[PDB]
Amino acid sequence: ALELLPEFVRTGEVEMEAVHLERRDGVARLTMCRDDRLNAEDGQQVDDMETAVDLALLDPGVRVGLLRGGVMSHPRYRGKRVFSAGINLKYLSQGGISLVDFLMRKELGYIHKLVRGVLTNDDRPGWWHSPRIEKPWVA
Amino acid sequence: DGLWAALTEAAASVEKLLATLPEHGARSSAERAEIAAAHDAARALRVRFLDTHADAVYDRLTDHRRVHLRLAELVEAAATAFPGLVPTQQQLAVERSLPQAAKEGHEIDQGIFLRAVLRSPLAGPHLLDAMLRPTPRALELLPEFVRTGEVEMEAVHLERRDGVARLTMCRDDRLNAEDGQQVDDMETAVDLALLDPGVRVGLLRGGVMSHPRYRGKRVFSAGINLKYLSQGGISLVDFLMRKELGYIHKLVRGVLTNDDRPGWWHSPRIEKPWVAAVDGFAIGGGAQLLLVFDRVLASSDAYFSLPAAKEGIIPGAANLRLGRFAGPRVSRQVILEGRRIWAKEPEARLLVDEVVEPDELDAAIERSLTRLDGDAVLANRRMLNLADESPDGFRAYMAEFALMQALRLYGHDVI
Ligand SMILES: CC(C)(COP(=O)(O)OP(=O)(O)OC[C@H]1O[C@@H](n2cnc3c(N)ncnc32)[C@H](O)[C@@H]1OP(=O)(O)O)[C@@H](O)C(=O)NCCC(=O)NCCNC(=O)Cc1cc(O)cc(O)c1
Ligand SMILES: CC(C)(COP(=O)(O)OP(=O)(O)OC[C@H]1O[C@@H](n2cnc3c(N)ncnc32)[C@H](O)[C@@H]1OP(=O)(O)O)[C@@H](O)C(=O)NCCC(=O)NCCNC(=O)Cc1cc(O)cc(O)c1
Repeated sequence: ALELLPEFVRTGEVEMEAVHLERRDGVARLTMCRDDRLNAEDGQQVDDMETAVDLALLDPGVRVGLLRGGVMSHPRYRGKRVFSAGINLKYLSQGGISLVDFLMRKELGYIHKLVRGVLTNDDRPGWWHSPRIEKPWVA
Repeated sequence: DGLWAALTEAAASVEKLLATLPEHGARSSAERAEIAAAHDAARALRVRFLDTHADAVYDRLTDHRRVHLRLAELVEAAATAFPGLVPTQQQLAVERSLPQAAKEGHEIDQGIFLRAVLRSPLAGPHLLDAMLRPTPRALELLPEFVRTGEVEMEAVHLERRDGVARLTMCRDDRLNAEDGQQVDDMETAVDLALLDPGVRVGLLRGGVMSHPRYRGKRVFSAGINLKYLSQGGISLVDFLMRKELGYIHKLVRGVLTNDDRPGWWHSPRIEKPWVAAVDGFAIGGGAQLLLVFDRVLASSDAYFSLPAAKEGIIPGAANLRLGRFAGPRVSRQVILEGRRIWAKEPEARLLVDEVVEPDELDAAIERSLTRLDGDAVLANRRMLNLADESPDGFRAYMAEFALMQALRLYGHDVI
């Protein structure tokens, strides 16, 4: 996230496997876009996701976050958006859902950030009262 | 009086510019304005003549309310016995060939006729009684059905089982999109269902759909086929009227049979309770029918609407019934503003009886049919309808419909 921050601030657009971030009118719009699989979660999405949140929080140009689902390609839902079909039942049997790298990283990672924000380094005026940068989010 | 010929020269002029002028689509503007003015003076006359001579005209076509004639028959008979009053077979033919966008609107005359007919306290109850009598194609396949227990027809799939005449709307292409051929398989499914002594309760549901957007899932109905509507495939008589005076009315009062079988004195009509199950959705005529069944079931993922509001036509007999189901307030939010009630929102209980998850709808449905068996239900049903909707009520409404609808057919925006 700190890697793609500067690029994001100047660009206003970051494209990532599962999530598609984009700043607009002060909104860090995230877009769950698994145009195959109904946004079925998996420990790689949990990565694009936690990065989408961070960037969204650290971009001074963002005031409000938005989480929605992109249009789906699959036949049962072609041309229609879908929010999420939970966890990928497949990788679950196959041994692809990490207890740590996914199940835990998920609840201690991005989901927690949506509540309390990104704990930043003592750098920028205000840290004494707000060591964490939080912002309102809309789903 | 001399109203007749008056009317006649009127259809005369119209017949004239019916050739002189060029195809519809290349006229101008006193070209159009002239045919248009003509028609008006003609239709205007068609009305005045009937307001004072309908019963006569009707009496001559039916040997004084002595011969029951169905809609098609009656309008045809009318055509050859009173040229100018209503289109002839062929005349319509020319019409149906063109697309609903370029027709001269000859149906409107049938609309003016059928109206005056139902407006009479003599002819109307008779044209009605006549549309309640078993449909030939139905008396044709009756014996075969009774021995078989299965009739396969283009749009509908009938089947008797455990005393249930299960009908199954199966347009495995087009979401059961209604069309004047379905309205045929439908009215036959009902008749057979009613006349089969082995049937006690009817069931109307939607078969599984083949189309990609819905492959492997059932769908109740997507209303009327918007396509054939523009193309000129929706008959004012053979479909829009036949529909509300044909099967939909039978689901309420039953099949008017012949004096044959003991009991006719107290029950000249055989009626039975019917149960409708909704899968996916009930849009249009699909929804309209739910206002006539004894029990409506729907999966929680469903919704209903008639959302022809800003451009479409009149949603059948909904304007007549939706009132008694959900008040004048909702009634208008639905039909006037085009709103739709979702199966699960509280207000869905004004239309549906039970709402369950699709993976238990089957049992909800079965356990449903067994509850309307007794002859106690036949009586209570029958009285309840006598109260909800009465003979005069339906007649008066269907009268104005006959015309109103006609005009709504050949109206720029609907086209
Ligand atoms: C959503 C559905 C009902 C859709 O039904 P349909 O309209 O019948 O579509 P389908 O044909 O079944 O699926 C469309 C399409 O998406 C794919 N799809 C749908 N759901 C999934 C999931 N969950 N994973 C992967 N792919 C999926 C499906 O495989 C199809 O592609 P194909 O298999 O090639 O045909 C169905 O897909 C389904 O039942 N999915 C099961 C949903 C499910 O149970 N998810 C389980 C959720 N359980 C958790 O999230 C657990 C969890 C998650 C966490 O994030 C954290 C945590 O602590 C715990
Ligand atoms: C139901 C829908 C919302 C479904 O959306 P989707 O999931 O987006 O499916 P679609 O891809 O649009 O359609 C699936 C499939 O069914 C076909 N379909 C769907 N609806 C129809 C209708 N109404 N007719 C014909 N074919 C239809 C559709 O053309 C598709 O096949 P393709 O065209 O080849 O793709 C859509 O099909 C739709 O909007 N239909 C419009 C429904 C409608 O407005 N019906 C109008 C109802 N108006 C009346 O019933 C008026 C009426 C009827 C009467 O019976 C009596 C009377 O007095 C008055």
